[PDB]
Amino acid sequence: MTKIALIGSGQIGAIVGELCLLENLGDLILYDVVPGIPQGKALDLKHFSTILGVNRNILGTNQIEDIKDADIIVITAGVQRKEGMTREDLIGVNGKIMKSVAESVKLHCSKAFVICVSNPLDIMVNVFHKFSNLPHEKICGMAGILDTSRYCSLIADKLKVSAEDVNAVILGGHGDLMVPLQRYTSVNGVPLSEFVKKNMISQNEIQEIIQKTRNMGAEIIKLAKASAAFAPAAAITKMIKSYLYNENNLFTCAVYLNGHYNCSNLFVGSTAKINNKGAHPVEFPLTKEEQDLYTESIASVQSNTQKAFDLIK
Amino acid sequence: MTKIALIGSGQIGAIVGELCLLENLGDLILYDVVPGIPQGKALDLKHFSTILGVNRNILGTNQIEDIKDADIIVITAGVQRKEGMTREDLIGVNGKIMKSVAESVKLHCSKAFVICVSNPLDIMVNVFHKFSNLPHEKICGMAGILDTSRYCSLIADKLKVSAEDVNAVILGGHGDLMVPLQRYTSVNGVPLSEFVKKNMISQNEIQEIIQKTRNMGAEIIKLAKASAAFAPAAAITKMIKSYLYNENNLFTCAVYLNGHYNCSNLFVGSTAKINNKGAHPVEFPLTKEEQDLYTESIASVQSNTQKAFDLIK
Amino acid sequence: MTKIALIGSGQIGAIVGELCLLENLGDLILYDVVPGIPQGKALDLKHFSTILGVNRNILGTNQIEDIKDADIIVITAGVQRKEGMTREDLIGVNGKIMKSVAESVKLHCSKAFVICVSNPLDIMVNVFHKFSNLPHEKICGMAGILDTSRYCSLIADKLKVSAEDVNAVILGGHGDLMVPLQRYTSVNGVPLSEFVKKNMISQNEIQEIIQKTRNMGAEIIKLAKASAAFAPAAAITKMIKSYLYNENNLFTCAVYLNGHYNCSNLFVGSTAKINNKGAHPVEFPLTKEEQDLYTESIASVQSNTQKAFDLIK
Amino acid sequence: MTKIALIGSGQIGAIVGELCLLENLGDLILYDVVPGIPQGKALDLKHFSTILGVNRNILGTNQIEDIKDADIIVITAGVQRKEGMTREDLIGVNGKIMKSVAESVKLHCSKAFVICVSNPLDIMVNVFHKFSNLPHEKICGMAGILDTSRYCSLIADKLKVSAEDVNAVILGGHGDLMVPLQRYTSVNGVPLSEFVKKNMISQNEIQEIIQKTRNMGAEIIKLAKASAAFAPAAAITKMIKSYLYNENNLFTCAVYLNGHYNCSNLFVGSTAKINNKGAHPVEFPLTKEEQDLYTESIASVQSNTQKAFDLIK
Repeated sequence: MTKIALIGSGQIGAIVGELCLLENLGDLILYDVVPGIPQGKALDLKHFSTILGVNRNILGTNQIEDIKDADIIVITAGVQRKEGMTREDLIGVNGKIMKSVAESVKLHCSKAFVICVSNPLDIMVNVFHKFSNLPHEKICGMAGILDTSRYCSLIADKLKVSAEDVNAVILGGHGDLMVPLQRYTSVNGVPLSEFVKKNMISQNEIQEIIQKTRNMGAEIIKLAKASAAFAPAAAITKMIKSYLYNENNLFTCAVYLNGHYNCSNLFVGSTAKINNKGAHPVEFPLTKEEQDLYTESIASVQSNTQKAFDLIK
Repeated sequence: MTKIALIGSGQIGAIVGELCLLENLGDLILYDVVPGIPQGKALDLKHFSTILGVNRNILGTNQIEDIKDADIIVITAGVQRKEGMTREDLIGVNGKIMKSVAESVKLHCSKAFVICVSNPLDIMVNVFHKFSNLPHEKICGMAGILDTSRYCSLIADKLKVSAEDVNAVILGGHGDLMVPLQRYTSVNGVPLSEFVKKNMISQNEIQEIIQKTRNMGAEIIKLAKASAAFAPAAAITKMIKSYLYNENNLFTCAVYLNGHYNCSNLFVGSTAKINNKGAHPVEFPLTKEEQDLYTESIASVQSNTQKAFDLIK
Repeated sequence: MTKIALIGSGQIGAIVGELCLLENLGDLILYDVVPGIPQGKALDLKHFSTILGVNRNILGTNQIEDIKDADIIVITAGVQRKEGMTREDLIGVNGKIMKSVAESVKLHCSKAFVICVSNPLDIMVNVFHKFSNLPHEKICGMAGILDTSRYCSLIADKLKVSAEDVNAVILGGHGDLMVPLQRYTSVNGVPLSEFVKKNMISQNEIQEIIQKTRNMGAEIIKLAKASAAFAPAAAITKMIKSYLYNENNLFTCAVYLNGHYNCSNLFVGSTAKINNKGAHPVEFPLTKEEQDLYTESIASVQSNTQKAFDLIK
Repeated sequence: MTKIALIGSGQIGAIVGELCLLENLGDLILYDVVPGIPQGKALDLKHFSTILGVNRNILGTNQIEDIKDADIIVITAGVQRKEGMTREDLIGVNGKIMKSVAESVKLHCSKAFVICVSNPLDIMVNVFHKFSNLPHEKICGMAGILDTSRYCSLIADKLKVSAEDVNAVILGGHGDLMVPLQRYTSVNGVPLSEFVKKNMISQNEIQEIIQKTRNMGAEIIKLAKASAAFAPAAAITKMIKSYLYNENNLFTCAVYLNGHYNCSNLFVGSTAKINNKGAHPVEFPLTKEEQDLYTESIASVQSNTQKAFDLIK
């Protein structure tokens, strides 16, 4: 009975649709502006479903009114960046697209939970909130689960441990101003600081890893000639799951801050829980230095958001 | 310990890599000729693995010698057809690529099981056997599972039943001369003929379905502007699973015929079992009319396979 | 002292090299990507040169840096079309190869005059310009002279006259949208219209001839099982000769239009003079109907050129 | 009015046709067994002719009766050798083809002058003579001009001189047993021995050059992946020109020996004159050691000719 609407049928959207089918999360509605594309991917997904013994319904469509009564909305519509570009270079063209999608969600399914993925991520979440007229808890963006996966992955490789239970908090905008928190990094519970004391990893090695984490999105673009699609989709699917199954998992994602971390009235990457009712920020006690870094990331997001609202007229 | 080598890091390869990681089938070796592309898709797949709690090793490489000691080899290297083209139009350019891959497999990992996917499928399997010097049971091509999934999917939709236990045999080349067998179609055990007698489906509706099955590959190209990727990858994975886990499953795939179905010395789509030791054809009793249709399909594959050998000089 | 560089040592390239030797136009540099092939053709051309008393230098090579200081560059690198394909089907694969050649010319001999021949012709000239960073007058493609030779050859046969002094103008893309101009067709000075008045040829016979001219490239592929090689080489050589000897001959060839024939910023088949300084378009007064046809051909070339730029990412 | 018939429309045939058109030697009849091929090349050659201002008639045909009243016949029909093969490996298949062509010439144009080019060359000239029923002076083969070109070309390179007036005699079969004669090698008149005395070239360098001349045919095959086409065609054209124009030039070619060089009743590579009346051998005074080498070459050609006649039943 659950309806999952993918607004954008590109790489990310299709794989999200594929992952949703694998766990039987819901019926799919594959929407795109370009005719034929969602219908074709829907056909390929049905044949996939038939081989793997999944039976959920899959509808490829160019009529955005088919998004009606979606329980979940994943928004990937928009352009992606190429080599040499920053995420922020998409601000002009994607803001306009995000506004249009916001206006459509507003009239067709105002009760949905909305996961935004168009870049630049934090900014585009703010745009969606402005024109959608949905409650702020019902809107979020994925990024932090992606950036955390890259940072944990690298930490795991340097410590010669499984990535499976390397956990971390990354605060701030999905960009060059991310703030990975060493204090809030653990390896199956054990703080990262223990592994520095045991000489298994050095402060310099960690700064190196933080740098690779920041650039990773660009590095994949450079190597693969396309932007990361599998990891983003997995992250998204994890956030859909936490909503549908009322799991109340504690992630980083772009969420409405409201007095938390000295910030108010802005969607930005932060610690949050996701459950039945949406995405709910949680404030943890930062050090002065940590908070100072975070606030600096928050300032860019503020600026670039305003820039976006301006460029939309 | 199992090594799975994906020769070709395009759409199909990457998704196959994805599905192998989801079931922990083995460590991945992502190979492509184009520099950077495998390394980037490996990075994205690592991050995907970290988020889903899979821990297998993933290596993106341009050095084909990294394929050494692969247990499994999936070949997608080659060009894909565009709108208006037939699969057979690729014969010239893909034959040459398949030969080169054959030669590399020959010197680097002669003990592997080899699933060919490059088009036109049956033809390219015959090229790979010629220049690879591997036993014929250790080589096959995936197609029948994809064509079957399409046909069964359509049968299921018309009968208002789950596709989950709709099974069927499609013989012949992956092309316009497929031979779907009504007699060998069942719905959780019940032959298709019972549903015609019960007036739940008509002989004309079935012929319509057979036509859509034949043209499906082209239809997806037309709609999606790219060829099918998810369903092919799922089919491939199913054949990998049947080899690794010695399952002895009965599929249709491009296999070496040797006195079966009045055919010898040719890889062509047929009923086969896959296990530990490779792909083994099985002959079932066809009617005169069925065999005639099958022989006709076999003839095209014969011709076009000769053409492919000729055009390689 | 003149250096002629043949980028591509297939049929066309070799014959061009053979014709250049016959007229002592210059030293040859025979380049190809495939090892051994240019070296072997260079050997054969040396022996040919020894028998016919020509003494120019011939170098066969796989090192593209040997192209340095070439005065002339002929580009035939790329794939040729088979039976049932259009020239436009090669867009994907040849665009990439053309870009790579462009980049090489850019760093190794930026002062050369460049004759492009890879199909689809007009499109590939535009690709070369884009990535080569040469002046537009220093770049052209051969086509018109070939299409004109066909059309004139057929006119001559129907009129029972020597083809030697039948001249004509064909405008537009090297493809189905060619625009042969009856008004600009003469037999040793006498307009074609005089032969219609004298009943030596009819308007219908002319439309038939225009059709055969359009399909000629395909008809040869069908009959000979390979694309035309001698006539393309002779056309090329004639454009080389007009550059080297500052002849200022008036041909049709793919040339940079810049306000001519209501068209700007595109290489397309048009009336042009070749001399010391390159290829220079010349506008002649067309009727409304003629111009309409020409603009229609220009539109395809526009579209397909965009398509080509798009498919290169 | 002169009719030149090319029996075989492959590489060599077509280039011969092209060179004959360039010097206006005659109307062409392009014959091949394979339908469509000669018709297509004939179209290409007509368009070539139109661009270069040549007006001779060009007929592509599959009806061998069109060879009637040819003044000249060039025979390239047959298979060529690939890498690793010797010329002598074609003995079986080409002998039979040659016989068939002999039988056709016999009934359709018994007054022609016949230049054989199919390999192995000398052997196949003996076959043509046996079944054609033409006078022996009317039949020859080209080889010695090709081998002489290669040898003179390498001599010229080593001496840093123009190849233009380096002349030489090579006697014997077109194969490993050629006998290049140093004594009959001159550089614009000056014997090669004067350049050894002046230390400009050494006896070892000359033996090296003689080896490369022998293997040259195979070396081009290896490098170009096809057998030499341009130089052969030029050599052929030269013999055609010496017959048509009654030049009485002194070449080496496969000619009927009749007491010359202790050899009788065999076509083998030797010094000959070509004029209006055909190919006429000429005996020069050899040393013992020269004649011994030449006799040894003549013995292989004997053996292999007998072998060819035997294999024809």
